[PDB]
Amino acid sequence: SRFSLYPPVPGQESSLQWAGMKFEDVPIAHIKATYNNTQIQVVSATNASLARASCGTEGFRNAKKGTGIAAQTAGIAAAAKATGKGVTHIRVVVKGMGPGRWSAIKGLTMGGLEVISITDNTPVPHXGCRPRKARRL
Amino acid sequence: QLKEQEVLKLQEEAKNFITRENLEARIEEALDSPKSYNWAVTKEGQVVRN
Amino acid sequence: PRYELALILKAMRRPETAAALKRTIESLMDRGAIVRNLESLGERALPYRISSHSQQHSRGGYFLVDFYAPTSAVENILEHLARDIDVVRPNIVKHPLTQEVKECDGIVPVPLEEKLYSTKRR
Amino acid sequence: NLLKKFSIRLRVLNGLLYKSLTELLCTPQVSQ
Amino acid sequence: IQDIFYQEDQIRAKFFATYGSGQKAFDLFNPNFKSTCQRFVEKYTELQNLGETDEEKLFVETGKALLAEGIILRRVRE
Amino acid sequence: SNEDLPVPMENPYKEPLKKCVLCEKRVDYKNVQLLSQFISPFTGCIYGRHITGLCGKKQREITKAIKRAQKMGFMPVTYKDPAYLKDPRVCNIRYRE
Amino acid sequence: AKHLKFIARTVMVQEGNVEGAYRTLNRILTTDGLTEVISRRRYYEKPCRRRQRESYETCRRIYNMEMARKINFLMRKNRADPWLGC
Amino acid sequence: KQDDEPPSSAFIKEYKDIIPNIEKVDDVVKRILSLEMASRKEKLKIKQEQLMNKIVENPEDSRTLEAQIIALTVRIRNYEEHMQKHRKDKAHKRHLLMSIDRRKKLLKILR
Amino acid sequence: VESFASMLRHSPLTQLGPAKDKLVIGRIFHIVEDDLYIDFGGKFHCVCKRPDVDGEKYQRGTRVRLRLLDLELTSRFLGGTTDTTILEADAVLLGLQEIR
Amino acid sequence: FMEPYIFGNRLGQDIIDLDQTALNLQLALNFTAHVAYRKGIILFVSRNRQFSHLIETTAQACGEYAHTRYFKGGLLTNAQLLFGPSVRLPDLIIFLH
RNA sequence: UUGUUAGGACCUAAACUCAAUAACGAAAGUAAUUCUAGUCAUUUAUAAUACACGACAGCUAAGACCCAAACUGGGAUUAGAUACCCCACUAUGCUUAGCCAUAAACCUAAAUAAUUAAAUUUAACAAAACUAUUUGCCAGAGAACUACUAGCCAUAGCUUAAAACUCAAAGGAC
Ligand code: FES
Ligand SMILES: [K+]
Ligand SMILES: [Mg+2]
Ligand SMILES: [Mg+2]
Ligand SMILES: [Mg+2]
Ligand SMILES: [Mg+2]
Repeated sequence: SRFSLYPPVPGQESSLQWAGMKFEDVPIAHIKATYNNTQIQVVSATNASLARASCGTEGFRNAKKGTGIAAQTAGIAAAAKATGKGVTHIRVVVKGMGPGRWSAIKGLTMGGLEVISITDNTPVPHXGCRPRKARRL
Repeated sequence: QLKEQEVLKLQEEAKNFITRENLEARIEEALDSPKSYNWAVTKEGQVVRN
Repeated sequence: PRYELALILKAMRRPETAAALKRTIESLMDRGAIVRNLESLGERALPYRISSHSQQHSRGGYFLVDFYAPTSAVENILEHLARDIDVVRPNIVKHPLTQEVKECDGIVPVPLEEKLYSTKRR
Repeated sequence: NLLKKFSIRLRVLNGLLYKSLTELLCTPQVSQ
Repeated sequence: IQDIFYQEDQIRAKFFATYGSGQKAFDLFNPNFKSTCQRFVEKYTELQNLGETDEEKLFVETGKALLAEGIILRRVRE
Repeated sequence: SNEDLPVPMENPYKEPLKKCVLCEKRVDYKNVQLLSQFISPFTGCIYGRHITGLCGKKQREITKAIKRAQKMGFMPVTYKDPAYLKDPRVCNIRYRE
Repeated sequence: AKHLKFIARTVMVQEGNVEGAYRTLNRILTTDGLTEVISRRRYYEKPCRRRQRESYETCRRIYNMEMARKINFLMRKNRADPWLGC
Repeated sequence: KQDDEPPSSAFIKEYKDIIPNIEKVDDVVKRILSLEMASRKEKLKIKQEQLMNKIVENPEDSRTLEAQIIALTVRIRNYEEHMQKHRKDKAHKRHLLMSIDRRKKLLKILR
Repeated sequence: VESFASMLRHSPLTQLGPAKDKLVIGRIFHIVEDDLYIDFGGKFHCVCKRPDVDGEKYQRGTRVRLRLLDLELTSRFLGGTTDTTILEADAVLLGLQEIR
Repeated sequence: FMEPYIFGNRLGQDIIDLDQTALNLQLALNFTAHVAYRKGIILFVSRNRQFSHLIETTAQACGEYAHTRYFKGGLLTNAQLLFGPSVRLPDLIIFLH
């Protein structure tokens, strides 16, 4: 009789529904937080684009394009386009480990969207491609 | 004595080996009865089969 | 020697699954093997999507075949099963029972003194 | 053994050190 | 340096493993204190003088003799 | 000489050495329920012997069984199967504060 | 890529506490060592340097744990002076 | 090649003298305990035993120079077969040349 | 006259065997605030805390009950050729002994 | 250098042979008496603070001297500077600790 | 171009966690899984003019090519950098056949059997000290990982290795 951090299991029956939607149906908010630009895309559970935003599209430029407040603005902008399209609940898959990793999730909350879960999909190779050489500075 | 027993056990076990004659019959018995190799231990080291 | 086959089969109806297990076990015999036992583990969802013979698979039937065969037959068996269209993934290993659980008294304390000399000296 | 054992450039170093230390403090990597 | 182990220790080790320490508390200030375990080892020795050669016989018989004396021996596996 | 002199012998009160949870228990690549007890629920990563509490021998046995199971189509790699989340906790690891 | 999506590295938000979910997810990804892995995997670390570091980290941990053990072994002896005045 | 190569129907060295005593054993059981269902290491234990009987006066003793030389001739001929397929195996090429040198040393002491 | 070897064999401390998780009777000889120094007949005294219940009862001379753990607390640390001792024993105070 | 005097190891605790103690204590007490008989100065020395008052009380009872406090460097090798030109040093020092 | 794809193709390259482990191998080196072959007895130390190996980098021929990348080109920088930084791309790192034989190839510890006492820090710092045995090597410094000679699929190389000359120092730990 307690809350479960673990997400619902696909292909099973659960009592958790948000706005009369199951977990597999709630749209997904894909946040790619890189060290320079934070992009955001919201899609339906059928993989159809609904909203898109990024620090660049808001109008930030060069170094300012990669700050916390820049991603926050991008998240609010993505929310507004999604809210118009008919989105109230989002599943936040946050790829990347950049500065606007959290701020983009905070902007989406400020914009009127309700996050029900937070996933992480940062690429972690299991042995992969040789990274670039260390910078001598 | 040990080797004689081991040979005798294998000869007894060889009674139930699969062959072309009983292949189809043995296949259906396996399908009817699934097996499980899963079990878990506790902090006390006790098996906990479900 | 004694080998344990781990045969994941395509998810099918029992009539076709039984035909798949008869064709497979017959191949083992045709390669000079002596099949000892056949076990089923049930149909289940694969841990990930396995793509075999231009088809993606999410569910398969898990089966075990215990058998004896010469050391030279292991290669031929896996080659033949990989060409079968109802076999998701065949894996032959040496039978676990041939390996016997070792006997352990307990955890003997290793001193820290002898853990820092190793890390530093080499 | 163990007991005994135990202008433009400054602009680049000042900015990069800030760019990196901000990341270290945004996660529990240093400490919770 | 010689490890000091008397022959009573073989008996005492079994007593602590089977019954633990006697519920009565040791008094190490009395020079002639007789603990529950020390009485067990005195009776176990007496039976062994009679000529019993089986350790199991001496262990269960001693428990019966102390039970007659009224000592409360609890065979606590826990 | 003296009857009361100490007698050489092995320590009667010697305490038995401490065994691991899997001591003298077969570790098989098909027993995914036991294997899942030593990985992370979120990442599926194998825990170290300072977390699992296993000895050197059994730590290597579990490691070789997880990799074989993961490679043979029995066990997932990137997470723990949700069906084994209810099993007992053997690993000294608390994600929640 | 072949696994099921939304099972791995997924936390669930409790009562709209979106910050608490994120802060827990970070503690997970750090306890599992993914954070250090992603950071170090940004640039190539050469095998000779990797061994020197992992050796230093091991020896550093052993030294801190023993020093912590000694500080805790004498934690009880730090009490009011019983023999004050002598 | 060599005059004698163990047949596939031969039993392994563990049960070589045990199966004959048993009154009746199945064909399958004989096949499981034959050299067909055994590793190459098992087939070499049969080759060595044949050579010890045919050469050594006391085949029960394996610590004599003649027995040690026979043990190294089986290994040397095994490594040579290995190296005929694994032409670029440098660890076993060292094993082959070191056994040849070991045999020469023992043959010198025997002489 | 009894020999030292006989005295040691029949000594209460020799009968106790291992001192881990044993029960013994101690006597309070020194009190500093809520810390009780208790002599249980060994080489080193132990130091316990005054229990919340019946705190006033634990006065000097009061005989108590204890559960021994170690007769001397000692441990070797890295870079040390000898063990470090705090000249103290370890015990858990269980409560007053009934005079009866 | 103490192993000669140790009767043995009773489960980790060294035991001191009380027969060697009796012989050695007999010699030490006899020596301490002849020095006291000849009117020599005897100084009791200890740094154990539990027994500081007992040892000072003993020295006072005997008629001798006690130093249970912090020992100043040079007290004996540099006594003339510390105490005066003609200071008479102790003829015997008894180390209770 | 970007993001997403529970879409298709490809199987190039490298092997997270485990590894807080200390295993294997003569050394170099070796940790994704499975199977096959496989390490083993000479008393022991002691070998070249012989045999077999030998990280990285490099050459030869035909392939591979995800990513990295000397170099090269474009962009910045500065009082100016062939620098450090950014982008693009190559030799190359990979494979299969041949060659090259070099590392601080160092645990800077030759390999073995001892002993822990000789009232032995027997300089100091490293890694407590010391004995016996066998081989290799060393004999102030620069000249000199040089000249010449000889061997070698190497041709600026590799191994071997002086003299004149000039000085009263050179060198090591604190
Ligand atoms: S302690 Fe026995 S196998 Fe781990
Ligand atoms: K340029
Ligand atoms: Mg490949
Ligand atoms: Mg094999
Ligand atoms: Mg290229
Ligand atoms: Mg010359």
